Amino acid sequence: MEPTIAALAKKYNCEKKVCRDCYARLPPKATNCRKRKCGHSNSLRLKKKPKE
Amino acid sequence: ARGRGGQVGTKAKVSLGLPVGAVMNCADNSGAKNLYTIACFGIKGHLSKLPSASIGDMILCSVKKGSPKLRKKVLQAIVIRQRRPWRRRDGVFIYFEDNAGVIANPKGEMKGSQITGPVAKECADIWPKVASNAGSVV
Amino acid sequence: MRHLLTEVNVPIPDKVTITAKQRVVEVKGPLGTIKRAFRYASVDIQKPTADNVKLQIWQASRKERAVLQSIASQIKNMIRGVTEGYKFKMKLAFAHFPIQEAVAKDGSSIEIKHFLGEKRIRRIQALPGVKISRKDEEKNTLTLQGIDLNNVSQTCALIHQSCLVKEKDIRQFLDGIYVSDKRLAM
Amino acid sequence: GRRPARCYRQPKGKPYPKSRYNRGVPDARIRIYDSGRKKATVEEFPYVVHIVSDEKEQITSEALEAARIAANKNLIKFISKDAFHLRCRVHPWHVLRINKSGMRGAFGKALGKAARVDIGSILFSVRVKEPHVKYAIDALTRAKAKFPGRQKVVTSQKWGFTKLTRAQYSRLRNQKKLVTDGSNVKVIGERGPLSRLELFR
RNA sequence: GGCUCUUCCUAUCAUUGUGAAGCAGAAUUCACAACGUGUCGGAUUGUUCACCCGCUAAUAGGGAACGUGAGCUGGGUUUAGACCGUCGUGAGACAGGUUAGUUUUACCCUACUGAUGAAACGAUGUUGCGACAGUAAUUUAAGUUAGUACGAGAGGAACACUU
RNA sequence: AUUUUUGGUAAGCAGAACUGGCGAUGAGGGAUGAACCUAACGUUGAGAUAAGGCGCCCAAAUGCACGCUCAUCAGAUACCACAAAAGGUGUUGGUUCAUACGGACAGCAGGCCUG
Ligand SMILES: [Mg+2]
Ligand SMILES: [Mg+2]
Ligand SMILES: [Mg+2]
Ligand SMILES: [Mg+2]
Ligand SMILES: [Mg+2]
Ligand SMILES: [Mg+2]
Ligand SMILES: [Mg+2]
Ligand SMILES: [Mg+2]
Ligand SMILES: [Mg+2]
Ligand SMILES: [Mg+2]
Ligand SMILES: [Mg+2]
Ligand SMILES: [Mg+2]
Ligand SMILES: [Mg+2]
Ligand SMILES: [Mg+2]
Ligand SMILES: [Mg+2]
Ligand SMILES: [Mg+2]
Ligand SMILES: [Mg+2]
Ligand SMILES: [Mg+2]
Ligand SMILES: [Mg+2]
Ligand SMILES: [Mg+2]
Ligand SMILES: [Mg+2]
Ligand SMILES: [Mg+2]
Ligand SMILES: [Mg+2]
Ligand SMILES: [Mg+2]
Ligand SMILES: [Mg+2]
Ligand SMILES: [Mg+2]
Ligand SMILES: [Mg+2]
Ligand SMILES: [Zn+2]
Repeated sequence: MEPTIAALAKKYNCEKKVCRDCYARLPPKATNCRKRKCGHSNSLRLKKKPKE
Repeated sequence: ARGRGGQVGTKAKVSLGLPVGAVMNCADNSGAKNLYTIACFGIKGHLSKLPSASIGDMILCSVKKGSPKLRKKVLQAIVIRQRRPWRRRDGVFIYFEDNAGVIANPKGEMKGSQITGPVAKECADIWPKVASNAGSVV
Repeated sequence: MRHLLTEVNVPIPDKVTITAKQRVVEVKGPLGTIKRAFRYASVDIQKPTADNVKLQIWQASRKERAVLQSIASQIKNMIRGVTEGYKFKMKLAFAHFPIQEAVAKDGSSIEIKHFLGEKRIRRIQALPGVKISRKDEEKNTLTLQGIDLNNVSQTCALIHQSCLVKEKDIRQFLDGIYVSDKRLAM
Repeated sequence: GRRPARCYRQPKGKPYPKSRYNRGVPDARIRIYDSGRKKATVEEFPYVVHIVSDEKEQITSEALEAARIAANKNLIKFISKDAFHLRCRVHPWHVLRINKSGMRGAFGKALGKAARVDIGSILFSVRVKEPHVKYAIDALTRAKAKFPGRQKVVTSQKWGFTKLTRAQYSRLRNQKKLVTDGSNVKVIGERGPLSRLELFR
């Protein structure tokens, strides 16, 4: 409802990055993981975007 | 497709009188005379504690004496009368002189029309179809 | 290796007055007075001149060096904070169930009801120096104003977070109260 | 199942070739040591990338074919078959055994073949043009992962699979001192009987 | 081997709080902090295992001299009786079936469970403090939320409140 | 046991070679302990040592100077009580190629360029 707002929510929710190792959601456009378990691992992916 | 789905509320506390293996009369005209008690629903026990049913419970049973179409299968039944004295909010303890049950489908429907003998109060609130088929309800 | 001297320079503009005693910083401007305690760092906070404030750290290691610029920036925030305040706007976002809101007159507390149709009552008490407001024209928004950046941003936070949706796909639901506008000057 | 490579890793034995003392030693899963365009001229593929085993160990033939197939698919897809000559320098000569009542005598039947590698022995060699050097370096590295422990990747300043330094190679180009067979180059000395030298044709 | 009982492990079956999804909902899958609590009733089998019938939040995998015979039990295994089969000329033999076949001792030390209890800064009561030790509650269902959100439909939640 | 060795996936496994040693052997050091390190023993005092130590248990430096390290799983050393492939924008060195007031990197700008 209200795409003006959906924008907002989606930027708070779908717009992050995920750690291929500890699973944490890191800020988008970020290089490293902030969680100790993996030693800040390189490999990250985009949190899977919703459907159309 | 199983369970007790057609139960209308909470069943009151009754002293459990029918452990597993218990054989009780079958008061419906289904054509089965008796019910051999296999399990009782909603029970997780202690070590070697026999599963027990009482008035109002829904058991899982088989038919030992009756129409050959009925025996040899696993059916569900609902306990009506029990001989194990239980106690009611007035402090009086009651019992019937037989242990009786009625074969029912998991939805709470009876297979049959007439129910022989009285049905205990504690069974009615829980099972409205059973209650519908009661001649008397104590 | 270990760094000799590192400094950072904080400007002080019209109508601002600053006090450094034993690492305890005070900043008084038109809008009020804010104080913060830096006792945790070994840094030198130099007596402020109405022009400037000089921060120095001696014989430092890479980790220590960062504390400087960060204490500094915090000061920047105290200053800018007492000049033009800080205002945030939080858009209140719901798909089906309208989020119902009751904010007190102090502006010190918020009640949120009917979130995702939940029957629960949300209670959020705003931090000191923070005022919450909603007007008729706000079009489903909240406004948090105050002098101290932290208390305001944090109040926004506590609000946004109280409403996090749970045990369902977060990308479809998206109900919540989110910050639309940050670091506004009034 | 096949025994874990960590069993035969260290070379504890004296070398057990397939010999007239060896009956019923099986084959080795790596049958082909050359991939790519094998027909190329020293002129066509100037630069070499080598996988050099840094460790002293026994690599299983199966492991070889593994690393090889890998490096091949990588190279063929990412550049072109035309653009790389891939050669496996090492061969799996050594025969492992496996002892399959009690210990009465333990001498085993033949399990499989391995290549005995020593520190600094070149495992793989690829020759390519400059634009492709990286890609080679890339796939080789990947094949290093099909391998026991440590191996390293290197770029040689010599010419293709030749023994000449690109400088010597170029000078000898200029002076018409070079003769070309495939990956090989021949150099011409003053020691030759004159019935050979081109001039007395 | 089972019965009985206690404790430990975590490579967590369930329960708590979360991250991830080819997560719409429901269900499910991958991962994290994590055993704190729980992990059941019967067919056949001496059984460990296995297979089935069931209930369940779940019916997790393990350790402790393959935990536990001066705790039982003695079905199995492995003396001496005896049947069959196969082997041996035979006496006899089976890593093959059958059937009958003993289960001893604690009053010692420790250990644990409980129970009295001498004696220093005088004796003897009464009322207290509290070091330390042990700790305990865990789940489930119903009403309501609600035929609701989500979803084309089929289907189908949750928090609060109450019992 | 050192070194060398064969069978074996391997073993505190099974075999061999040279020199020792342990058995047959105590003393100090490896907390501990047959075969390690020093060192070989009559009774006794002094002195200076080896191996190993000198914050306390413990004799003797909380000595004097360097470099490096913060662990919500630090580390603490021969034989010795195990760790690998693989990873880190933690921190410090070094290697090889690069930029910069003929104004760089980055950010904000603005129309590849420009403030
Ligand atoms: Mg990793
Ligand atoms: Mg019977
Ligand atoms: Mg039992
Ligand atoms: Mg989740
Ligand atoms: Mg779901
Ligand atoms: Mg775990
Ligand atoms: Mg897995
Ligand atoms: Mg049983
Ligand atoms: Mg045992
Ligand atoms: Mg016998
Ligand atoms: Mg015969
Ligand atoms: Mg026999
Ligand atoms: Mg005695
Ligand atoms: Mg005692
Ligand atoms: Mg007294
Ligand atoms: Mg007293
Ligand atoms: Mg007292
Ligand atoms: Mg305590
Ligand atoms: Mg409910
Ligand atoms: Mg030597
Ligand atoms: Mg030996
Ligand atoms: Mg020697
Ligand atoms: Mg010697
Ligand atoms: Mg002897
Ligand atoms: Mg000696
Ligand atoms: Mg002396
Ligand atoms: Mg000191
Ligand atoms: Zn991570």
